[PDB]
Amino acid sequence: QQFLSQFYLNDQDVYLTSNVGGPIQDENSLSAGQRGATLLQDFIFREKIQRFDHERVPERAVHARGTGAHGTFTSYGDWSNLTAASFLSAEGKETPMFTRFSTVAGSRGSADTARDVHGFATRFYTDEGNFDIVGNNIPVFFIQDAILFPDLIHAVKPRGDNQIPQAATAHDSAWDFFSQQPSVLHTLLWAMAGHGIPRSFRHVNGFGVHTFRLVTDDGKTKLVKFHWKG
Amino acid sequence: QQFLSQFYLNDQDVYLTSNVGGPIQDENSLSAGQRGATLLQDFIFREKIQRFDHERVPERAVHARGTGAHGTFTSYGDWSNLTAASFLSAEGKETPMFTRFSTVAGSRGSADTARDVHGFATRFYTDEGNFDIVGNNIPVFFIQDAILFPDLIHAVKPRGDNQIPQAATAHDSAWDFFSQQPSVLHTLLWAMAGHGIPRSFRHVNGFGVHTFRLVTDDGKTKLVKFHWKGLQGKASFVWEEAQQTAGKNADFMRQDLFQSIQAGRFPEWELGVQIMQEQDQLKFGFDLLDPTKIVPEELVPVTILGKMQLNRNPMNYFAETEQVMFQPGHIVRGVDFTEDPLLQGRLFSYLDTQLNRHGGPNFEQLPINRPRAPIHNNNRDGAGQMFIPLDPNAYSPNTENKGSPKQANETVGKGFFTAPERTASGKLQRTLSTTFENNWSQPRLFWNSLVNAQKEFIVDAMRFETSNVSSSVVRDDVIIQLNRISDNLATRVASAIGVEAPKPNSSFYHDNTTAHIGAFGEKLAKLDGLKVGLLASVNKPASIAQGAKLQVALSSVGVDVVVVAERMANNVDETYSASDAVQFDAVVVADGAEGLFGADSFTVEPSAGSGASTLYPAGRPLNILLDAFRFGKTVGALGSGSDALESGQISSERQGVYTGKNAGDAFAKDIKSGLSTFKFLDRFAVDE
Amino acid sequence: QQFLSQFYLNDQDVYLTSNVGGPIQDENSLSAGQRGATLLQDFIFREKIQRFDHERVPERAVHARGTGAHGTFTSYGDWSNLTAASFLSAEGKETPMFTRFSTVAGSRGSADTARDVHGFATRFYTDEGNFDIVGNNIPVFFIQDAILFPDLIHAVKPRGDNQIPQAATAHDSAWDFFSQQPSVLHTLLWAMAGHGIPRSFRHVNGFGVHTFRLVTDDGKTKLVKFHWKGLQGKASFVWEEAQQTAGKNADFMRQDLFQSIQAGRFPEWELGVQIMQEQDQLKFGFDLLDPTKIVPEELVPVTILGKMQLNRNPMNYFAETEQVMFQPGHIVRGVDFTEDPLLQGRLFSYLDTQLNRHGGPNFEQLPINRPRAPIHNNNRDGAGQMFIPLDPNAYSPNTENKGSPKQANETVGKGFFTAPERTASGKLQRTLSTTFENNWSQPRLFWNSLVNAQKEFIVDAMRFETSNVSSSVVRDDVIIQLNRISDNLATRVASAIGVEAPKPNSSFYHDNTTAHIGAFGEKLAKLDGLKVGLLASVNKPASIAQGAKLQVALSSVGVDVVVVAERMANNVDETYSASDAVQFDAVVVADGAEGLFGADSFTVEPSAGSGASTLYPAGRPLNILLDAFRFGKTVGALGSGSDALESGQISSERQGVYTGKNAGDAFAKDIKSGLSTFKFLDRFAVDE
Ligand code: HDD
Ligand code: HDD
Ligand code: HDD
Ligand SMILES: *[C@@H]1O[C@H](CO[C@@H]2O[C@H](CO)[C@@H](O)[C@H](O)[C@H]2NC(C)=O)[C@@H](O)[C@H](O)[C@H]1NC(C)=O
Ligand SMILES: *[C@@H]1O[C@H](CO)[C@@H](O)[C@H](O)[C@H]1NC(C)=O
Ligand SMILES: *[C@@H]1O[C@H](CO)[C@@H](O)[C@H](O)[C@H]1NC(C)=O
Ligand SMILES: *[C@@H]1O[C@H](CO)[C@@H](O)[C@H](O)[C@H]1NC(C)=O
Ligand SMILES: *[C@@H]1O[C@H](CO)[C@@H](O)[C@H](O)[C@H]1NC(C)=O
Ligand SMILES: *[C@@H]1O[C@H](CO)[C@@H](O)[C@H](O)[C@H]1NC(C)=O
Ligand SMILES: *[C@@H]1O[C@H](CO)[C@@H](O)[C@H](O)[C@H]1NC(C)=O
Ligand SMILES: [Ca+2]
Ligand SMILES: [Ca+2]
Ligand SMILES: [Ca+2]
Ligand SMILES: [Ca+2]
Ligand SMILES: [Ca+2]
Ligand SMILES: [O]
Ligand SMILES: [O]
Ligand SMILES: [O]
Repeated sequence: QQFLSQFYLNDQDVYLTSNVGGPIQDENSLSAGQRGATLLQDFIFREKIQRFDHERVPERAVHARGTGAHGTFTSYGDWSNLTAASFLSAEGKETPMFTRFSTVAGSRGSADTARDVHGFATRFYTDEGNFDIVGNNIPVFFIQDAILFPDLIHAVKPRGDNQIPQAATAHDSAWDFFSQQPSVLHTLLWAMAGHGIPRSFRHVNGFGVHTFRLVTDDGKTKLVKFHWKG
Repeated sequence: QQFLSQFYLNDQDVYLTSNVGGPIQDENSLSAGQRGATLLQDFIFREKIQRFDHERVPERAVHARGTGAHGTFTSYGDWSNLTAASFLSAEGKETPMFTRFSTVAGSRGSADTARDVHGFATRFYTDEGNFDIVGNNIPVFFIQDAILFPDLIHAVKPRGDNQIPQAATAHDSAWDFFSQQPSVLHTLLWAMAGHGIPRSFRHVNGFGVHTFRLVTDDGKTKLVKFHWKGLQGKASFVWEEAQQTAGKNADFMRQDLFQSIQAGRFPEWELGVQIMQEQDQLKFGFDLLDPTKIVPEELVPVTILGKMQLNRNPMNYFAETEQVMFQPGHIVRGVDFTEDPLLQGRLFSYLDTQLNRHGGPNFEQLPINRPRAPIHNNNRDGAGQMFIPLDPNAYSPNTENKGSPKQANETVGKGFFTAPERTASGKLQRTLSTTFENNWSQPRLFWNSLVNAQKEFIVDAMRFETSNVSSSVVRDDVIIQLNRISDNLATRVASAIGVEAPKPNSSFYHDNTTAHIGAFGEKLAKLDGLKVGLLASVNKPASIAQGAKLQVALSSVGVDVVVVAERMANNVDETYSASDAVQFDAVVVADGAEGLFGADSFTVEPSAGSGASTLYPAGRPLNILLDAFRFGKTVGALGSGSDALESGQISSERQGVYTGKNAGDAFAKDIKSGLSTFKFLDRFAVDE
Repeated sequence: QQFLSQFYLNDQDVYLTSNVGGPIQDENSLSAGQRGATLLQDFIFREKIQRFDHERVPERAVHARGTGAHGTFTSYGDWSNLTAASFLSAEGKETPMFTRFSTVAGSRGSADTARDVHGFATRFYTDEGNFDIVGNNIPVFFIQDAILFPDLIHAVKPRGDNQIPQAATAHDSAWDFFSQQPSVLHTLLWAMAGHGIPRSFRHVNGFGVHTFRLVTDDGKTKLVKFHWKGLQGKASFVWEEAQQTAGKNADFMRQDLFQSIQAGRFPEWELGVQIMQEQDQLKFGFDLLDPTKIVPEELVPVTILGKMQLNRNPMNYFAETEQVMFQPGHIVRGVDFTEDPLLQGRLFSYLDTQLNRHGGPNFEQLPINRPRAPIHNNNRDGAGQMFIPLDPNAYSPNTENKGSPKQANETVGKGFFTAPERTASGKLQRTLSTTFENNWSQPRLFWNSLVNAQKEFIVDAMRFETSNVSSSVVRDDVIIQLNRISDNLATRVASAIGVEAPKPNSSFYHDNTTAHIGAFGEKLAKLDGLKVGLLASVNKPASIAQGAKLQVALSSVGVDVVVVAERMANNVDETYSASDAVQFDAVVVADGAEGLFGADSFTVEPSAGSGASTLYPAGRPLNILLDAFRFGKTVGALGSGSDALESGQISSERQGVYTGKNAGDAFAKDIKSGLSTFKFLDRFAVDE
């Protein structure tokens, strides 16, 4: 935890300060007398409220609703005859990880247990760079070309006029798209089976979905599918 | 709609183009051969995906979950002896509006029917500028100084470590804050009464909360509270029903509004003011600058100014509803502020926060934010500058542009002006006014004024909520604060949560009341948009036919009949699988459907010989009927449909349970009576 | 102008308002009493100051310093057998244009007359989409792969530690990069010849630089170089005169363009193409995909397609010029890309960078970026969404919107299409093409083709620049690379900078030339907007009168006479204090003014008894004349005004020095002859 701990702020038994280290109080606005108007020169009020006013950032365009945890990866072998990937270079080799699980369609306050495909995004903080396998709990995806992504997502997400319905495929546009673009059918069956409504993030598998290459230092390749077997 | 239609993009029967008008196709990436890598020179791909990648904007910091509609205001009078406001200058004068309703705490995509305070934000596009009354459905707010807003909101919103729980006060921090800051108690009681879980946005009132000033052209002022008096009638849920609605339809209230407008059932509110004098700030026994205090209508009546009707849904939710940027600083000549420290700091926040949302300074140039009145000033540039100023000399005083734009003030040009007799006096200080210190008498006033069931609903809300508070210190501190309102309230809550019954503290106890202040106790004024679920069967076609018959008897009051059956046969509106009691204001068993309601239907083993339906979960028809009864809804049965009531152990002898021979006028009359009552309160136990 | 006029704000004779149309005053903050603190509730103060505080947007990452003008393109033919581009579909067809000229390295306040490559960016608002040719005044670029752009620009721009020097290549890093990456040498020679320091934006040509494809409706292609052939004529400064102009008028070239247009002296360029076959890519001894290579006009002539005229200045610089966002990816049906790795990567950069400048995705909605053709697509939302899409079903394929918008491709809807015979072949790789490796033959071509004076200008520029390079290693590396172009060039430069004279390295030496490639050596085509400064005296009224007389004889060719005198008397245009040689294309001493030009005037002690003027610095009149002479300008004197030439040791026997009896036609004819020559090159020493 050593790395992230450098950025921790411990606020046990300390005096309040501004963001530039001036001790302050923050419970009453500065007023012209006891029942007076608030003064512009109250920098304490304004720095506090400006931070508040700007707390939010755009939700992710997809997978807005999700949950993260830290962990570790341990390699079971020296995989150098299959791949040059350093995090796989030795039996026992440990690499820190961060993983986020998610739904897809819902905004960031929508219910965990919406029916949906689920994200399964795993970062390895390897000693030769961050490596992310940005996967899902289903091994196949709805569409065959990235250029179609806005079509799929606009159809699944809420209607453009009224933003109904939240986190759901149970509406005309979604099924219009599925029927017009039958590539969708494999993932649709997975998501409408139990995989759409898992009991917990611990009770699913993960998948990279795409075929990738593993490459050795001398340029030899294999084609692979990545799996996370729970 | 003249104004906004200039920005409409009509995509009926047209060819696809880029954002710079180049016709394009957008279904296959450009590749090096049939199974090749995608090329960087594919600008069509990149422009499409770049727009997609950047669709989102920050949700509002509070009131993120909400829904909007267009409408119009009509003045009832020439109010010039009260206010110089142009939109109020003549009887029959009309002004366009846009209104957004909301919760407070939950993020985008959180359930409409979370328990919360609700936003009720109304823009008037006046001919002398945009005027916003950024109100709520509760007349009092939690805190007395805007500087405390981050404290309140951080305590109510999810924990900082794990972001749990969504859209809820049922956690330690919220109740820690409420008990540590007892100013919160008045709003807390409102929200934990029916006002926190309204049936629809059409079935609430609105409030400006703060005392404002009205000011005439000659500088004369009155202090006022702004009101929006709803013409449909207050209607609210019980908690277990609001929870179930959150699970079945997160969009329930937004959908109600959208559908009602599409159906021509336009909801209305009357704009009112409680008119007071400058000398009334402390005379009532509480401070008019204190946003935790109501002015009871027994002390100051509501003077009705005019009417709002909401009558058009947005064409594009993002462009219109998501991007609308309300501000209390959107004020017009004839209105002014007061020294309420909550209002005072709001003024700063709502100008600043739009920089976060829009990403730059030109947010007033968005179509939904633009005025319907000329703009002439020396403001310039900024990202996203959509206008092209012709004046190259953007300063005053100038001769190079002949002294224009010209200064407007009280005497020339119809300028805004601060009420001229307002004064300041005293030492500059950061202090809590001693006039703000009674945090408990008005909560008690509210509590005293409720029907027994709604007192119980508050107790049961608090019991539910505080049972989820892990800290014993917090639980005890909550009871100590509640006891200062009422020893009865405190005792009743304490008994669920393992806290010793408190001894009375008579400091703030009193028996005064104010009329009709709760969400419960009055009949609805209008039945528009309410729904009757008719539970029918495809195996008895006559049962389905009762829908249209019943509908003919209910259409004149704006009530819809929804026919529910096992599958989508002719004249069926929904399937049992797709249905739930929470969809329906009344539930009626159709004549001939009774066979679907057997008491063994929840648990019978669905063997191949059992006859168990695969078209819906085991017990679904009877679950809908029983949930409707338990939630307090109007329940009925036609003909032999009454056998289903017997299966459910529901007697028609109970209030709000109706039987009839057939779907004609006699039965419809009784269902209308039930719907007007809305909820049958005798189905809820009350402490003794 | 109809299209942009919809966004104009006219602020003549109107009252001031807020950005939401409330009339206001904006000259005093709201205070607690006459001498009190400012109040937070002053929304007028805060909206005004917030707009101010947020006026700025990021400068362009390159080409930050620039100037724009509106105009029109007219096609000279129906070019359909060469290209499907609609703006070229018919003789006479007009398309609106916006053009921005710029330097490259300097930030947005740096001097116009910095030595640099200049941008020449032309937008056609075509009826089938915006088409941008984002070019420069030099036909070749420094680097061969877009991935190198940050290397080139980081080396040329100011040092990372101290941000010195501004808008200049005269520092170690720049010359380190040029010598390490000899692809740079062709553009370097162009920029260190006159092309780096042009007299005005009207006195340069433009170039697309890259090879592009033109494509007919049936898929046939040609390879082309785009040209903008200016109709005024190439005209350039010497370095010392560009420096002086930077000190006296940082806006000199921006001012020139604005004034010329306001005068009706509209500058023109003809659009042309060098038309080549696909099979010509490696036929000519260099690779058409290599952007460091020209196609000599002796090998492929320029075919002229039509004409651009610039004829209207912006109404608001920020809204129009600062916010225009060009992109090579703004391409239309009938044009396609090539595999030039510089072009390839540009396509990514110009879409991406507008996110930085605009702060969000909807930059194509700014008025100046909008097309003059329909827009219909399924792109949605994003901050700053100015449109309201009516289609709630924004996906393909759809039935809910009846299959609209419809795909457009080669055969329906006039879609863009990639030229269909283009192929890819080979291993995926990060490599430099071997066809790109001759960095030196074409710089030698360019060098061979210059008049001797312009060779000397290149030498003298490089001596100036490299004398400012501290690193001995860099200086030596520069000389080694120059020497591969020409031993003469390298030797001449080395002698200024303490580097040993190099021995010849003859691999790339040759004697070929291409015609009229430099900035110097041809007479101007038009004299429009050139200025004659007439140096007169208020003490001799007849000297001032020569102004109007001379003007009458020069108006017909678009040349202005500016009368300079001691103070602003009748018919005086500028004071001596306010004047400099760099303002004038020709300088003439008026008859009667000679008394101001004494040879002792720089150093005379200005005591009470001396008669030294306080109206201008000591020696200013003679300084203007001497600078004009030394800079190569036309100089003249009328009548006894010729005494001033004597004082300045300027003989009328020299070329470009003219004496006249009076300000009549004969003298006017000599001044026109001088202006046409523009610079007198015999005043510059040349190596032997
Ligand atoms: C071309 C568009 C596109 C396409 C075809 C996909 N994604 Fe995606 N995805 C995005 C564009 C995108 C994104 C818009 O770039 C997001 C939103 C937030 C982010 O960081 O990336 C994202 C987020 C995102 C996340 C959330 C990561 C997190 O927890 O922060 C996951 C797990 C995936 N994607 C998984 C996938 C899978 C397994 C795909 C198909 C095999 C897929 N996406 C296709
Ligand atoms: C000082 C901070 C502060 C305080 C004390 C309040 N608000 Fe607030 N409110 C904001 C700061 C804010 C904000 C952060 O500025 C928001 C978020 C989005 C926005 O535009 O303003 C906002 C949004 C917001 C909205 C949503 C408008 C919409 O639909 O877009 C409503 C209805 C209210 N508020 C109502 C109130 C009421 C009636 C208040 C007490 C009487 C109140 N707020 C106090
Ligand atoms: C891969 C990076 C890259 C490369 C190799 C080039 N450019 Fe560039 N250029 C940009 C990246 C860029 C940019 C960072 O995207 C700019 C900054 C502002 C903008 O809109 O685009 C830009 C601006 C810009 C402008 C200013 C347009 C305006 O007036 O607003 C011109 C005229 C050019 N470029 C011309 C060229 C020429 C003729 C190039 C070589 C043949 C060239 N650029 C290569
Ligand atoms: C350009 O677009 C048309 C699209 O035409 C569709 O083609 C398929 C196959 O014939 C057919 O199923 C559709 O019904 C056709 N019509 C429409 C309106 O969709 C393609 O046919 C062309 O081949 C495309 N390609 C080129 C090179 O123009
Ligand atoms: C890799 O391959 C070679 C040959 O098969 C062998 O010597 C060695 O055991 C392998 N190494 C690893 C890392 O397993
Ligand atoms: C305002 O007051 C005056 C005096 O009471 C009265 O004459 C007039 O009718 C009033 N104006 C309006 C618009 O009611
Ligand atoms: C209002 O402004 C006018 C016109 O500028 C000014 O002359 C007049 O004195 C002002 N009056 C007040 C009330 O300040
Ligand atoms: C009701 O309020 C009045 C107003 O202050 C107060 O004086 C009175 O004592 C109260 N009566 C009761 C029953 O509490
Ligand atoms: C194009 O080509 C054909 C054949 O050369 C000819 O009929 C016609 O004149 C040409 N058209 C144009 C537009 O010049
Ligand atoms: C120079 O030009 C001649 C044309 O006569 C050509 O044959 C030759 O290849 C060119 N040489 C070089 C080195 O560019
Ligand atoms: Ca205070
Ligand atoms: Ca009954
Ligand atoms: Ca390459
Ligand atoms: Ca000098
Ligand atoms: Ca001469
Ligand atoms: O995704
Ligand atoms: O709020
Ligand atoms: O550039």
